[PDB]
Amino acid sequence: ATVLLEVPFSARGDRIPDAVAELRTREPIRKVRTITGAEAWLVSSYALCTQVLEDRRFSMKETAAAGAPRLNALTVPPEVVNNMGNIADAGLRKAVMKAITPKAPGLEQFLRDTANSLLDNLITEGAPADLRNDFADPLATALHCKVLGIPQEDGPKLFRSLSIAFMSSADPIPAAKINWDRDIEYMAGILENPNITTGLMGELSRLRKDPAYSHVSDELFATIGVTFFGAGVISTGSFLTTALISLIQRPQLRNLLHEKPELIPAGVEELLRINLAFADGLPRLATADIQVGDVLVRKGELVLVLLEGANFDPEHFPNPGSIELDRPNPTSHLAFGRGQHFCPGSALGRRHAQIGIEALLKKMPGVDLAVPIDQLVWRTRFQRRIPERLPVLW
Amino acid sequence: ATVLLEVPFSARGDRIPDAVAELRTREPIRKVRTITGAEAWLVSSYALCTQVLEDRRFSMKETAAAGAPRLNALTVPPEVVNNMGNIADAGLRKAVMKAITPKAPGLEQFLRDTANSLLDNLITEGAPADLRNDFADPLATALHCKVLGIPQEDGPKLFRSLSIAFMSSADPIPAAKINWDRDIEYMAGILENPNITTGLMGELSRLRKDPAYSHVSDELFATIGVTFFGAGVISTGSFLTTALISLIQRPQLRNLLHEKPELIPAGVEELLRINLAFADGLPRLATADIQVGDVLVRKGELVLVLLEGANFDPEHFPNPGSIELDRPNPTSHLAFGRGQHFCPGSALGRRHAQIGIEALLKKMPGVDLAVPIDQLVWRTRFQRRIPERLPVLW
Ligand code: HEM
Ligand code: HEM
Repeated sequence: ATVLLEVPFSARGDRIPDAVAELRTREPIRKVRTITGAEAWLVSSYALCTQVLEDRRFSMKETAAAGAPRLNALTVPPEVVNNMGNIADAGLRKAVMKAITPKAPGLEQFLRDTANSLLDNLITEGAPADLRNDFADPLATALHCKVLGIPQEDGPKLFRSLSIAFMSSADPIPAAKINWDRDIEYMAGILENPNITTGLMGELSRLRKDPAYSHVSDELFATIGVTFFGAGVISTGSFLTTALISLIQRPQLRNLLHEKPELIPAGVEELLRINLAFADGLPRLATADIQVGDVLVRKGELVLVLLEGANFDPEHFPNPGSIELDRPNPTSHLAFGRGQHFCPGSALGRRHAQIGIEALLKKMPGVDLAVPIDQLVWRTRFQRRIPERLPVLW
Repeated sequence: ATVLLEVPFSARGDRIPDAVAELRTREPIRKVRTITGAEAWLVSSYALCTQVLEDRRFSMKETAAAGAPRLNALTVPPEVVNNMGNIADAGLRKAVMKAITPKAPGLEQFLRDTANSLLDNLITEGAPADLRNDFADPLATALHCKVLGIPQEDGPKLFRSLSIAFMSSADPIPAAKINWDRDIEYMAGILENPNITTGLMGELSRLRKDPAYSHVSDELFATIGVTFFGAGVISTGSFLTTALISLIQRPQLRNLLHEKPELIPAGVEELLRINLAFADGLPRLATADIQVGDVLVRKGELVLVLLEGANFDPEHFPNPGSIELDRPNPTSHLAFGRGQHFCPGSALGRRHAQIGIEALLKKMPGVDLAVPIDQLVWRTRFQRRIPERLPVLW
């Protein structure tokens, strides 16, 4: 008597469990138990992961349904799970997506200036430095304040919500609601603030008073701010942190990218491909009986799309664990998802990582871990895998 | 084929593994493998734990011997493992121990004022609060600056060394030496600083220039500062943090202690007894062949004294998992060790916890976790078990 295989497998973000490949080979769709006690189907091949993400009958929205089998507890109101649908329904999708590209004048220069300041401060203070708490996350937080059009000084408090907001918990989290409600009131005030005229919130603030959006709720406008700040900051800060580990562990690659920084975009795409920051499969609920591989998934069942399942699939990415800058299919990974809910911040995510890495390699060409890799403390029961601190020297 | 039982068993500090009692019953001394790959004897009964700690032929000093089986890598120079011997040999033991009692005029008032300020700040900011990073540790750090006689503003930088200095690592940790060397230079400067006239460092500074200590090394004086600050802050901050979890989880006890705070000392003694903050057994190396229970420990072998083994031993503490304020043997636990290396800060440790708890209960009588207990992130490969954050509401 063993128990049903539990997910997630490991909170360690520096290496993929040997188990994933064994599972992909033996049973690329298989039954697992989540932290709530619910059963789910874990999908781990590139082929099946793509099938599920490209079939909307595997629904994101319906994961929020009362009584559904759950990966984890909601940390937002249930309607907010369909945030992107809600945005599209309100006629705001084009405007939202336009505000969060890396293309606004001054944005990239702001990113570089900010990275360089953070780095200069670390160099002035002397090794060891914490690249997560004192570089990657602050860079993410600064970026998103700028992208939203909100004061830099407001970023830290919003950031402080995230260690709870992105928990992956069996049970509802009282602190999540306290912080959610507070952050919503914050964004509501931002929309009322005549001095906020730039970024996403500046644009939302104008659309809010345009007749074509008079019946769009103030709740939805505030929700867009909280949701995009949170997803953006947690996703970019965590990706960059774990990408830095991948790089640091590859001195040859570090030197190549330092010597030839025009390769940094190709480097970042591979670092995205091999990234283990998403802690759990992407959840979807079946709205029909659907054949996936050898399993007939039944209506009402939960499906988890394991991104590293797809991204380390040797059928699609030969020598999957190696960073190779000359692959013929380099953006075909699932780091940003696929299909209806493909990441709307993908360009911005790329640029944050590319600029952060460029700046780091320039300032700290000798960057290395200052502790044995095993000494990193991996955050548990969270929607990302991240080291609590990332101590480096240079 | 299983492997040899590995230690430590769990980094979770909120509950003792069912395994410990099974082990204590079946094999209260048994072979284990440490994180270095070394074999060791894990001792887990009150009787055998006391036997080992009271027999100096199980040596602390000799754990630092080149080529010995190791629990973990040294994070200090090897001579520093015998710090207390070194202090006693230099004629400084009485003076050191006198400076770190809770008895200096103003000290306890300082502790209370500090706790109350920290708490007021949390209340002003609003729930949720992090009781580790924003109460217990800062209280510990403030206390030890005061005890040492050094500026409060110097505490945070010294504190920042500790997440690495008290790692429990398989391998040497480069950052540990960087920080050690820096902190030693700091304490050396303190001894040269004419404005430092109080506390432990004020007293050491005077003894340093007294003829009776002219041939005591400046290295040893600086080492006393780094070592006592580190052990003190990590031990009190971590104990208080985990004691707060124990209390919060016991609303009846929380209310009793709030209503009748004269019971807080008895409460703190039980919280000490059941505390799981020490992450690993206390290491000793056998300097002779010695019978321990059914095992003849051989010269050169490593022995690990599992404090919760002793402290949850139902033979000595009936109903060991229950906090009972009327036990007939309440201080007979091993939270502060036993024998030659009994904690020299035990009184101070008690008072820090008693004052912190009194202040918390007064200010936050409604204190409760703001997240499900399972959502706490337990620090790994560290010499203490502690949650990275302790989110509360009240
Ligand atoms: C390297 C950085 C990033 C990575 C790796 C990443 C990854 C992802 C992934 C895998 C999804 C799909 C989730 C699903 O299908 O269940 C997603 C969606 C999303 N992302 Fe990103 N993301 C990043 C950056 C950003 C940024 C910068 C923002 C906003 C400023 C953002 C906002 C969002 C939002 C709002 C969704 C939900 C899309 C939907 O539900 O339709 N992300 N992201
Ligand atoms: C609740 C607070 C504390 C707890 C639970 C605690 C626990 C312990 C334990 C179990 C030992 C024995 C280690 C061994 O035998 O291997 C010890 C030793 C020691 N403690 Fe504490 N301690 C606390 C507070 C303090 C404070 C406040 C200081 C100093 C200001 C301190 C300084 C030391 C030192 C220097 C040793 C080494 C003793 C030796 O090697 O002879 N501790 N502590």
